[PDB]
Amino acid sequence: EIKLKITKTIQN
Amino acid sequence: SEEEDKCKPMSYEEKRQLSLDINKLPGEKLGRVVHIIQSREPSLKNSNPDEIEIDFETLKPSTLRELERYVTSCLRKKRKPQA
Repeated sequence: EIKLKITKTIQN
Repeated sequence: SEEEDKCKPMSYEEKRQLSLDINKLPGEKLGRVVHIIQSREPSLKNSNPDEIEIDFETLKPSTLRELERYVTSCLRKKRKPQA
């Protein structure tokens, strides 16, 4: 049970 | 050559630390890994690129060794361009 929600590449 | 794509899975410690090592990559460098997993693991290419869903227990052994090998190449340096 390992999840990596990499939060990035969000438009600016 | 074949040691990367025909590799065996890493341990729970390593998989977890791999989640942590990608977390260390600045957004620029980070964008590669998000792409790597999505490219190697079709099942999660449905994940929004901004909030990608990685399941370290389902990633192929070669995916893990591409993720780890890539990040370690960055961590082992002065990785502060965007951080």
